[PDB]
Amino acid sequence: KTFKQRRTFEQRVEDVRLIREQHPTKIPVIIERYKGEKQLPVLDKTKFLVPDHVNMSELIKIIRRRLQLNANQAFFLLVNGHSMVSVSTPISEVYESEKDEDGFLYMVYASQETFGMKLS
Amino acid sequence: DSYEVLDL
Repeated sequence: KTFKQRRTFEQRVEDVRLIREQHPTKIPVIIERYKGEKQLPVLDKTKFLVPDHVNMSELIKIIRRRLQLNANQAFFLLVNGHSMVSVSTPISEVYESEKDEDGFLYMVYASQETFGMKLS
Repeated sequence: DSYEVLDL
């Protein structure tokens, strides 16, 4: 069961409304392991607040170490199901362009080899 | 249920 499945559409909209009042300079981001991804570990939490000045390069780095990944274990962040955002892009811009209808910004993480394997 | 702040 994903985050969207355990909580209705109305609950998530309200949830976004409230947390944005509390943190006007943070982006609410839902970060989950991609369903086909078995090699990379799971995170302990699903819901994150990222400071809105952060770029994608910095967010990947934060997720890397929070995942305790080794030198050469690559992972890709797919945003809003369909997008691979250039690393320099600020997340505030990614929020405004890629946020879900419910007001969350959704991401899944997977190795390139996992995304490759699934496309093939 | 709580959020986690991801700072650098």
